[PDB]
Amino acid sequence: SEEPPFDIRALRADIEDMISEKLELGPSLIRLAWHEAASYDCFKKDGSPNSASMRFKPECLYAGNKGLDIPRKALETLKKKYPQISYADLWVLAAYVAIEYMGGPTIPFCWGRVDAKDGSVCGPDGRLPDGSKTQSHVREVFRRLGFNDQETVALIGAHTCGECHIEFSGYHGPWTHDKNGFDNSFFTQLLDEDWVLNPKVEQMQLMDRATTKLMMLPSDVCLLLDPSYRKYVELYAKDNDRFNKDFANAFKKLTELGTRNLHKAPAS
Amino acid sequence: GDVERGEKLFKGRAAQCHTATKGGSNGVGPNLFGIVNRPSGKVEGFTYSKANAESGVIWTPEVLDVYLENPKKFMPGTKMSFAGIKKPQERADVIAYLETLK
Ligand code: HEC
Ligand code: HEM
Ligand SMILES: [K+]
Ligand SMILES: [Mg+2]
Repeated sequence: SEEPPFDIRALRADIEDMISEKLELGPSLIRLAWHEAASYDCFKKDGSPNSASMRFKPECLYAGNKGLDIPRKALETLKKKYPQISYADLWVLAAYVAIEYMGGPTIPFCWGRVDAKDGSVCGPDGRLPDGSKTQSHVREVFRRLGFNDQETVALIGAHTCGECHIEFSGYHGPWTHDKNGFDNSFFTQLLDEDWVLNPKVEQMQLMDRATTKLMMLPSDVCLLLDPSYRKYVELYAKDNDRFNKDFANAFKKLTELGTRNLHKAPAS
Repeated sequence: GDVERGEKLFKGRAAQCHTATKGGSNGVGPNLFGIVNRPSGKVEGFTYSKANAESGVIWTPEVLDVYLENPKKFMPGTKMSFAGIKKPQERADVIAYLETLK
């Protein structure tokens, strides 16, 4: 392990404190770090992942990134208190803290990401996944990022926490009844409920017939329709410890795409 | 624990499944009014799992502390889909709020 130029112990505690004041920030921080890495294309070698390039235009205005100004402004206060950390490292660490804080795995944090200087390094639009589409589109996007099906299904499992907002995606509501908790409940929900058409939302989404309080996107239910993805949905619904380990490995790989010679940070 | 922080944690972590008012409605989970120091699986009107119904645990503050850290590890077969409260301070706060429900 190597000590960073910022006080990581005090920073990790201040992120947990910020999340305790507004628990809905936890999932938002995870989505911020995921979309900062999702611009990547392993075939074209561009997009500038894990460089905090979403702070500038045009990437900040892409449809897929609507609402992500909230976790960005929440973390600007921590950037002032800890000026030695880069914005790119801060977004990744904030996602790792939120995952552990909500009961998920402890992901070992590597530091050293260099921030983007301006919007000229940004990738084009159309890189972020669309909730209205199914397995052909989902596999195309994750293959472009360099993930196999096992890793794709583990990563979409982050929908265990958070919710959809009409103003950001046009969809509405949470995927599970513990929206501020991180575990394999997205997969048990996906298999155990009868997902019926929700007639109260204009953008097509399904609801659980048991309570009508949960939702699934077409991109979520495509994991059951595809023969390969269904087998991983079944694996994770049955084993939470396996889900935590496979999510930790895939989320770490995601947040280290396009990075070079990072440093292992100390634990706790 | 702190009752104020406990109520806010309960709103943010338990409200989708549990009600806290006296004579409150049963939903995904049972009504938890008066649950501190009660035997498990006895809230009126709720249909428990096989594990929680036949369980021998009593919900004292020390037992609630272990359960809330990892429900499926403490009571295998439970249908409570909760990730758990990993930090002791938050568990203690939530348990202090449950103690005020008569
Ligand atoms: C839905 C995803 C839940 C959330 C979030 C929480 N709880 Fe829960 N709880 C839930 C169920 C379905 C059940 C019944 C489980 C069974 O196996 O039959 C419970 C039960 C409890 C109990 C025991 C009640 C009894 O024996 O009568 C307690 C003490 C309890 N739950 C506490 C609790 C707390 C403190 C929570 C947030 C911190 C919480 N639950 C969330 C479902 C869900
Ligand atoms: C198939 C690919 C995916 C699609 C189509 C998709 C789609 C969506 C949509 C439409 C929302 C709602 C946004 C809003 O209205 O606020 C959302 C939220 C979210 N997604 Fe995804 N997602 C995908 C993959 C992922 C992955 C891989 C992760 C994480 C590793 C993730 C984490 C989240 C989180 C945490 C939220 C909630 C944010 C909040 O509560 O504010 N998503 N996703
Ligand atoms: K959850
Ligand atoms: Mg980027």
